[PDB]
Amino acid sequence: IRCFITPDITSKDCPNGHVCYTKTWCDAFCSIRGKRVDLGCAATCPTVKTGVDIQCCSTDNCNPFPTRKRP
Amino acid sequence: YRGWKHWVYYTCCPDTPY
Repeated sequence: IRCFITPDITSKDCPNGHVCYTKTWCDAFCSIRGKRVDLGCAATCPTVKTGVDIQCCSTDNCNPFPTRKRP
Repeated sequence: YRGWKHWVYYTCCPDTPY
């Protein structure tokens, strides 16, 4: 838990934070206001890929960054 | 209707909608 980004709202860090994976499955016109390339907060590389732009990683330099926003 | 509603998301504040 506490990877980097968040599911929909901020502050929290999703319920399942086993592996941090930058999954971007826009599928079709995405859903809500999207996210910062869904940095992660899910399971490990289970197959993913194919269309969905994801970069799975078990932390260790996945989130260590200055900030999310950037005026 | 002014500073009542606000869409957070991404990073800044808590719960977005209601």
